[PDB]
Amino acid sequence: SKLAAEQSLAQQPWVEKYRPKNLDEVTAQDHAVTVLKKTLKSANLPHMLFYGPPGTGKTSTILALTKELYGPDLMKSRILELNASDERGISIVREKVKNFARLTVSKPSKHDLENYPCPPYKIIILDEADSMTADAQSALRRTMETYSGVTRFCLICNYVTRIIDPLASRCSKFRFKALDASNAIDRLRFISEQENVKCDDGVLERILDISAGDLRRGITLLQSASKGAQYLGDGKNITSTQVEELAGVVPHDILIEIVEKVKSGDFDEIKKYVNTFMKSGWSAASVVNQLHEYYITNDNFDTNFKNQISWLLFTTDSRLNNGTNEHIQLLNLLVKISQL
Amino acid sequence: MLEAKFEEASLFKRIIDGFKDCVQLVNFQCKEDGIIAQAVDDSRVLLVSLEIGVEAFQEYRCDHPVTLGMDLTSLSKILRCGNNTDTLTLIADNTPDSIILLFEDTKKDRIAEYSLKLMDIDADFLKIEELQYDSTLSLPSSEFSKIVRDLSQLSDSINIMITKETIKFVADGDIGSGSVIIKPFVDMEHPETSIKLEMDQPVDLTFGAKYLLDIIKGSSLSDRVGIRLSSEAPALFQFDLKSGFLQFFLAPKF
Amino acid sequence: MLEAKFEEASLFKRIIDGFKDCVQLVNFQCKEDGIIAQAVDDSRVLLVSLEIGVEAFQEYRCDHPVTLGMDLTSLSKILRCGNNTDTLTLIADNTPDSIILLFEDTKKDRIAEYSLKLMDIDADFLKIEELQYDSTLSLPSSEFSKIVRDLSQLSDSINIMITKETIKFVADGDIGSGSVIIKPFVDMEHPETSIKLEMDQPVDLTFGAKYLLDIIKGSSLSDRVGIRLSSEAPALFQFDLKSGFLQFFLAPKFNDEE
Amino acid sequence: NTWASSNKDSPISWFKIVNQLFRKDPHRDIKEQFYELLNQVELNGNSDRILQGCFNIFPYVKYSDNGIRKPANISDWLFFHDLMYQSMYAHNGELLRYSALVPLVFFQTFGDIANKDDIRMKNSEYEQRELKRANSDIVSLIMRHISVQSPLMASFTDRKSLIFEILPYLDSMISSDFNKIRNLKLKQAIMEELVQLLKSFQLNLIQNRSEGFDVRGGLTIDPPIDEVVLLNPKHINEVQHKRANNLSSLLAKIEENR
Amino acid sequence: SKENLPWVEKYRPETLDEVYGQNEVITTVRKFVDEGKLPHLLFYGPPGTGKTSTIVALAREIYGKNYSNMVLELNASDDRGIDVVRNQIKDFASTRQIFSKGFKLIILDEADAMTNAAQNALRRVIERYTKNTRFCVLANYAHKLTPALLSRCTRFRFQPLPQEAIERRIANVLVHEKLKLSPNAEKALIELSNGDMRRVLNVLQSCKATLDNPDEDEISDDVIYECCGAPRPSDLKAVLKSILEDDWGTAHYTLNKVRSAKGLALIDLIEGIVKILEDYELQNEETRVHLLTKLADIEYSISKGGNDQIQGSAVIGAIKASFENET
Amino acid sequence: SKLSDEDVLKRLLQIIKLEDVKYTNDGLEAIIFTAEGDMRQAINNLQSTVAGHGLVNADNVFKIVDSPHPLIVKKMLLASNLEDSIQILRTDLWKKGYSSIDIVTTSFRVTKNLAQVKESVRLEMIKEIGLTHMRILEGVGTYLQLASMLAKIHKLNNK
Amino acid sequence: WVDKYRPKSLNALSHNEELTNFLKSLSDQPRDLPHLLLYGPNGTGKKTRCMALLESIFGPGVYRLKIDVRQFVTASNRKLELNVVSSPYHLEITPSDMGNNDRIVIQELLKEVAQMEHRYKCVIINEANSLTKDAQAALRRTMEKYSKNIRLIMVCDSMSPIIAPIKSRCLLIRCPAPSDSEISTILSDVVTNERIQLETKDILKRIAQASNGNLRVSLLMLESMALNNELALKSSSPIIKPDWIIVIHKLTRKIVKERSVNSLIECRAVLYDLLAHCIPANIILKELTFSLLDVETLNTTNKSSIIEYSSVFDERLSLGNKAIFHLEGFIAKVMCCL
DNA sequence: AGCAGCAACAGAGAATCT
Ligand SMILES: Nc1ncnc2c1ncn2[C@@H]1O[C@H](COP(=O)(O)OP(=O)(O)OP(O)(O)=S)[C@@H](O)[C@H]1O
Ligand SMILES: Nc1ncnc2c1ncn2[C@@H]1O[C@H](COP(=O)(O)OP(=O)(O)OP(O)(O)=S)[C@@H](O)[C@H]1O
Ligand SMILES: Nc1ncnc2c1ncn2[C@@H]1O[C@H](COP(=O)(O)OP(=O)(O)O)[C@@H](O)[C@H]1O
Ligand SMILES: [Mg+2]
Ligand SMILES: [Mg+2]
Repeated sequence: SKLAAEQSLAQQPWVEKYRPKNLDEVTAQDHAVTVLKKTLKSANLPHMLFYGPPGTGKTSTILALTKELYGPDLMKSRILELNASDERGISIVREKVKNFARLTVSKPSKHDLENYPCPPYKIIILDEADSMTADAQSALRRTMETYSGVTRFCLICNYVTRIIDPLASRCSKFRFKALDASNAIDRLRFISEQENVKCDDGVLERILDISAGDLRRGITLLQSASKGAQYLGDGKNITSTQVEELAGVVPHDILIEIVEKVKSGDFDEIKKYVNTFMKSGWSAASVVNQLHEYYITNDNFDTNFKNQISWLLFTTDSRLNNGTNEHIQLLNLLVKISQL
Repeated sequence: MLEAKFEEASLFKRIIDGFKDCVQLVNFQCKEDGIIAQAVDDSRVLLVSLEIGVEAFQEYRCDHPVTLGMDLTSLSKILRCGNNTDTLTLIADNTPDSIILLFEDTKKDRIAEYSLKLMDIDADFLKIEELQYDSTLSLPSSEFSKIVRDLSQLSDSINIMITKETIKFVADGDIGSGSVIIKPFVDMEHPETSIKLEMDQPVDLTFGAKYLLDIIKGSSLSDRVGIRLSSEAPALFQFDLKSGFLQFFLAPKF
Repeated sequence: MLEAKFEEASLFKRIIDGFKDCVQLVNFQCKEDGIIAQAVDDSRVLLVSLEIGVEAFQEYRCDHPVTLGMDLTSLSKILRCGNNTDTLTLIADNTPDSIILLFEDTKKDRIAEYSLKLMDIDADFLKIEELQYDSTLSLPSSEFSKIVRDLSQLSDSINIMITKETIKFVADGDIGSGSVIIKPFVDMEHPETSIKLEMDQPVDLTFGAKYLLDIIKGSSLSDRVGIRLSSEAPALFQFDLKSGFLQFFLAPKFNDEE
Repeated sequence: NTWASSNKDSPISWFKIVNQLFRKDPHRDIKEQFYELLNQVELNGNSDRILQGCFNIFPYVKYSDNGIRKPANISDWLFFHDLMYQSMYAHNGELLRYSALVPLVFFQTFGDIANKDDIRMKNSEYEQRELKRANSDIVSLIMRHISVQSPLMASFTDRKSLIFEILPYLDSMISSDFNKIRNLKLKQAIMEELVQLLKSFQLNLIQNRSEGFDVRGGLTIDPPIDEVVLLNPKHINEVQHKRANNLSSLLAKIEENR
Repeated sequence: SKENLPWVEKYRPETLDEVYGQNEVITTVRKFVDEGKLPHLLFYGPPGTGKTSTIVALAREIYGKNYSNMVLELNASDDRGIDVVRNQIKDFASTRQIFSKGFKLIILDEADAMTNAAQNALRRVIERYTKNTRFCVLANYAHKLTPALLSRCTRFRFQPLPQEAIERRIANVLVHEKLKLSPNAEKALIELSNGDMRRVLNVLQSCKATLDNPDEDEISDDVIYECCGAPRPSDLKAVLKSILEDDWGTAHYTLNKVRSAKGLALIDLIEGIVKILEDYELQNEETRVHLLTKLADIEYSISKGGNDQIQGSAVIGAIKASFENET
Repeated sequence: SKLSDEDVLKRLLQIIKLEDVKYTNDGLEAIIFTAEGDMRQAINNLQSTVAGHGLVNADNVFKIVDSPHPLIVKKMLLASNLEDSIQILRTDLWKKGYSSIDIVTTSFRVTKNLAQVKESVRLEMIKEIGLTHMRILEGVGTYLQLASMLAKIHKLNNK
Repeated sequence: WVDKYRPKSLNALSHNEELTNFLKSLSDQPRDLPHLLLYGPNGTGKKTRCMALLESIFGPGVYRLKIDVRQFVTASNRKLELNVVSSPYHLEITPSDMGNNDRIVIQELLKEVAQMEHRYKCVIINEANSLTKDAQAALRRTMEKYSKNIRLIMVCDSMSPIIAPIKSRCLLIRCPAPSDSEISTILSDVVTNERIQLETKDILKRIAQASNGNLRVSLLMLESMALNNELALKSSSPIIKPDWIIVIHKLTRKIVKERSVNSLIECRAVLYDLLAHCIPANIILKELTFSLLDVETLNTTNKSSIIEYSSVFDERLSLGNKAIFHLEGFIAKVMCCL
């Protein structure tokens, strides 16, 4: 029963092993969980719309809230979870969602009311609402407007612009903030201590620095570093270099070579060095980000050069965000910034 | 709580057959003097109203009224397990999320039990029945069904006209026109075939054939049908049960 | 060669009604001790297996086994000419390209004869039946059909659970849940209505309702149905014939497996 | 000569609109001509077919040429149309109003008084789409064959790598002139390796005997790799003559091995 | 009980006197209903302006407490096709009421999602049955309605809620709830609303939940800004000043520390800087052209994701290069 | 064809004579202006104004029946300076509750049907009005996108 | 041949020793293994390394696999036909074998495999770049809901089209192309095992210099030129180039030689003939641009404009579906530039 | 690469007649 769950969690990757089960495990998204804890004692949970960067804990927060609300018994009877792996057209929204909303709430047991608040409403959550078409979204308007007495709607998305304006107005907007080093160092250190991850001083803070506001990727990188340090068995501590090696970060010397080729060099030398660099597998997004950090941070370039480098890096990132060829985009970016 | 046992599951199945198709949601309410149920179609031209007194049941217990709404389609889907001769017991607590239908054969043998999910419907029972109607008539329901089935083919509207000692059903459409004229008469050879008519005022109303077709289903519950018409309100077609009745109120076409 | 004459074309028509819909290709084989036939559906969760002994026929002659495969749909299309009371003779040479169905009325009058094109199917008859099953039960087939028809409306999965002296069928889906509980009992007033149960081990298996619905068709061949369940193999639903039987082996759902 | 009733009730064949989009009348205001053409494109509702017509016609049209930039500006519109057409399947068709503007850019850019003759047109795209489908189906069948035989090759073969790298080399190996090899042992070893490669890719040598009275039934590879690899019509004829002698030698070796 | 509904649903207006903001249309509709001549209405407006509440209160005032039976209310949640029209709407219009005597009301809420064939079939239902029933079409976009259907109804445009009406509703809510609100906090709340009562009610409930107290204290600007995650005008103007005057590295550091100290979003800062720079009296419009173009491009890129640091540097560089033409 | 000003004016005068309504010349002019050759819409607006205020005056007609939507959009697009167009878009359209989709779509119609400017500049303005539409259909519909569209249209008109 | 000499375990790898050690570290504890995404240049050997890692997570029977078929129904009864590579320990799906119906196959098949279930069954998604955004969104939650029964190993050549949620939901492993020295050492073992005659060893190095890190292309070209030299490579053996590369080179020669509309027609014809023979348009554009930059007749001003137009039209092609509509536009823009 | 609206065909169930 519970022991099987404990063992399955212990044999699970750290992303799912340390998933927040209660509203207190949320480390940084405090403004939302404060309201969620206050409404736990009341019974006026409004329709909610979670939006923010990926890996901020929206799904974990709503799961912990539904748990703390309904208990592990009513967790499976008063919840309608619809993900992006299911059909969510107009037909589905009109039939299934509306039939579940029109239905009455299931009767709680005697053990439920003694430990959990058991609100008189159920919860219908729609994860990854970006893939929902606007007509199927507008179909949900009156469905969530008239049956609010018996069901509550929780939308979850990454881009709040993909959801129509009426739905965004009907739901309370909860913006999840990026999890940088400051507001996630406590959670990362807790995960490291619970797994006996022996690292150096500036490793964890560096990991989140590579994560760029993503605790899931940071936990995955920490698990990979711990596995790589346990395989060696040397008993030493994990270093920031070993972490940034497996995180896809280009070494500093290879980036300085690119800066030298951009500063001094013609089209042919730059093209040859780019062709050689693309042989070693590096993500073009990470290279663009590192070049942006170096160029904007270095206090040795003119402001007129800085405006142009910022606009060129922005254009290159916007083009790379569409599935383009990394080699062509990187070469074009380096050539354009070399003419400056 | 709800605790109503029908001697034969068949009675309940025929009653629900009456709500079937023409309405989607039904609101039931059990109480000390029996069970009532109301359902209104989407266009709001038809109201189906049921009343089953305590005596229609083999066992009925109610110390606390319960109101429950449900999807009829879901109900009928489940309403073909009665074997007709099976015993049927409707069961529900005072604050139900479901309605339990329990079919059992005489012997302990086979027990089919269902737990139907309920819908929340704002309780708002209508009381549109009139004290007096312009005209009142009853006739065999199979005869009424034939009359409706005849005329239906000709038009989407069937007119009912009443004058002293004369009842006339008329349809007129594309292929032509038709009419069925019946006269009041007492048959002593068996009065269940008689045709009674009490007219206080001549009436002439038109109804949508699609609705009259839904209404004729009540023939399966009673030998006779009562029709009450008025120029001031929806018409009433009524099918009596032993301790109870199934009523259809239909708004005339403007 | 194949030479099998059924007294009443009706028996063969009901047998084929059993393969109907749930399978497309059937592999028949006639031999010295009778006729057998096997058909497996595309998803391979259902096997339909037939056995008709020599005594089920009015005339049967076989000096050389013949295996023949055919499209079930084509066969049923032709299987409504039997008048039920007509006599039916299945005929085929030792290396057939077709199967001949010959329906004749008592008198020389109407003779309907068909020549059905055969399909080539790699002969590979399965022998998946078990020595012992966890539990065995039989009950009137019309009762089993009702039980299946009830529950089917509620879900695409119907669970069969067996414990000492208790058989329980359960379905649970969107609109709610349902269950039919039956108990073993001997009716001397007519034992064809009794419900027998021999349990060596409690069982609890789930089947896809669409398949159980295909299986209930066997009611038309026998008054009773035998159900044998095991946690180690496909379940067996069997409908006995006079000298023979129609068997349906159905693989339990793993969690999602018909 | 019947056309009066057509002018009375029928619109402008999309072909007639395409030829009108490349024509400028010197005697009418360019704005009036533009609004007349806009109304004709909107009334037709088939902006896509008109644009595909414009795309096939523009290379053959006479247009005062400075550096063929006009074509560069029109590639950006055409790309705008393709994005708009993709969005029509994702979004409610409000964007359909802008579809009529893209054909009118051809009138602005390429409309000339020189274009007095009607250029007839065809549908290369439907033929290219059907050919791309047929080639994709052949490639999908080869990829399935590799998955069944080569347990590991299938993990390293993408559809693109198979078309551009593997199949052209495989065909060059089969089409190689074995008549230049004087060493019989080396010829036999290469033929044994080629038989192993034909087996790994499941390439069957079929004798096409569809030859009317002419005494050389050509050997063909099934699936026909030739239709996917051989883009150049000159190389097709050279390769076909070389392959015919190689395939007969390979068939004889496959039969020897069988 | 009504204490379980959210504040957006709990405070839904039930009478026409509780619908604030709309005065010219509310008075005209009241006069239409009192004098009797109520034509086919077309309530066009943005979400959260009070069209559905207005028509519900109107039907309540017309038919009484039995509104839910004498009115046919169809919306996008219900199947609205051409056959649905043909059967349901025509049978409702042709027949009469089963509860009383009087004209009927068909409320086609959110009718901007109806099919063109449905509107083409309904435009002759509105014109044929016009002596015993009326039609009310609610819309957010007037381009999804055919011009034929658009011409048969009297159009009423629901303007966004002004300051006076939204403050009146806020005062009503603060009377109904044991809650106090600061004046500057109220002004900041009105600023982040754009005339949407739903947002105001939602964030008011959320900041009441944020209070963490038995509500013996007040709600200040800090509570609102920390609960809605919206940037403050102080940090907004500080970032704008550091971008316009200070150095590139210093501007980058200022933007980073501002967006990381309160967890602010780059899109909110972009919109705030756009709103602030709209009042700037500038030179030749080339700077405004470049600024608007680059800011809209960066916003459209943010709407699809990417690197937040790269986009922030892009915003800084775009604003700087746009203002470099003003000299 | 469309009904000229004289015919609709004559029909409205006949209706007023048959109904004994108090009116004025400027009120009838505003009614006909907001009708745009639509006799049914003209009679509907007249009846609505009568039942809402009693006197058919231009002030009442304008306060009950907002001015034609396409005309303000045309005046916004035909603006000579960027600040004037921005102020028009802010006050007349955005501050009155007009959705961005209606603004951009009405904008497309106005341009397509424009005749003051040449064909090439009209096509470029239609092209710019399109990107703003694509961005608004993707859910990025805000005031900044319309401002950028107007800026790009002015840059095209800026030679 | 490439297939006759291929490593089957982690100890059989012969390049990127740090990557082999990282894979051994990741396979030391196989049950607490997150999802993996192998990215890098095409032809590096990531599909062999994933199978070698599976050979360490499970028994040697991972390579004994079979090809089955599964049918699917979209809205139409159209039975999307998809073949599946299955093994008693893992299964491989390639959603790049169909059109916009990747989401259906992904969701249904993965849900069936996850509901049926060392303890988990591995899933290899081949060519994850062809996965549409809707299919990736559908897989986003399937990756997290079933993490104790299904582990994904997605093989791709560039994480550019992969969405950020999927990137975060799995570990990222880069596979850098092997150095020319390692390629030469591998070709040496191959030619000593296949009994090839090398007059001078340096030719092998040149093969690497003609493959650009690609081992799959290197071995195939070595074997193709070994058949032309009759199993005896000389000091000046010609380099065997694919046909499409020669067509692209001739196209660039035509481009730099003539810049007109009459030549644009034959350029469109060549593009049609290339696209009709199962050649992707992105690779065509990449090779065309890279070989146009190699033209010594042009200057830096021409090459910069060429690379800018190629990036623009690559974005266009990634946003469009009619590939020739963008290819012809890029060719016309290059003609206008020169 | 939805939906919808459709319309047509096939299958199942119910009723009537022999
Ligand atoms: N605030 C947080 N506190 C603790 N752990 C967190 C937090 N946010 C994310 N995580 C970890 O990251 C895992 C993923 O959480 P999710 O809620 O799925 O992230 P996400 O916001 O849903 O990203 P998506 O699904 O791509 S939008 C959790 O199981 C935790 O292990
Ligand atoms: N004028 C108003 N006065 C008071 N409360 C209002 C007003 N407008 C909106 N509200 C509040 O906002 C809630 C929603 O109003 P609705 O009428 O549903 O919005 P809407 O105008 O119909 O826009 P939609 O539904 O998105 S098209 C109401 O229940 C009220 O609580
Ligand atoms: N460790 C290795 N040592 C030697 N050759 C290898 C090794 N791994 C892969 N190869 C070979 O190098 C080439 C790499 O191409 P391919 O296998 O298609 O790459 P991928 O595995 O990424 O699909 C193939 O010939 C492959 O067999
Ligand atoms: Mg999530
Ligand atoms: Mg509304």
